[PDB]
Amino acid sequence: CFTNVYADSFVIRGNEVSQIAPGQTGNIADYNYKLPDDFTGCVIAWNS
Amino acid sequence: CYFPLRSYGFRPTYGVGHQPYRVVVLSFELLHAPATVCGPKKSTNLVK
Repeated sequence: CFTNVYADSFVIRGNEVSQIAPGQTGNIADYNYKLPDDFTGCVIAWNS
Repeated sequence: CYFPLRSYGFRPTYGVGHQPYRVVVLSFELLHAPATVCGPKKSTNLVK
């Protein structure tokens, strides 16, 4: 069970799928969206 | 389906808390059987 469930969503290029992961640096993770080292959570994606 | 394997992101500057520790666990049983591993202590003579 969880207290504080938050859900996040946007569009990326397959080049940038690895950049969503904690500690990874690259101009999307530098300037658009990044997440903390103890991130208690999961990434999910598909082509669109 | 995941074959249960992963690899720690062991990097030099990155890991704090999420850092590698080398662990050694010593296990033993004592005062319940013959003994072969023993403290530095020296025997006395035996008096009856």
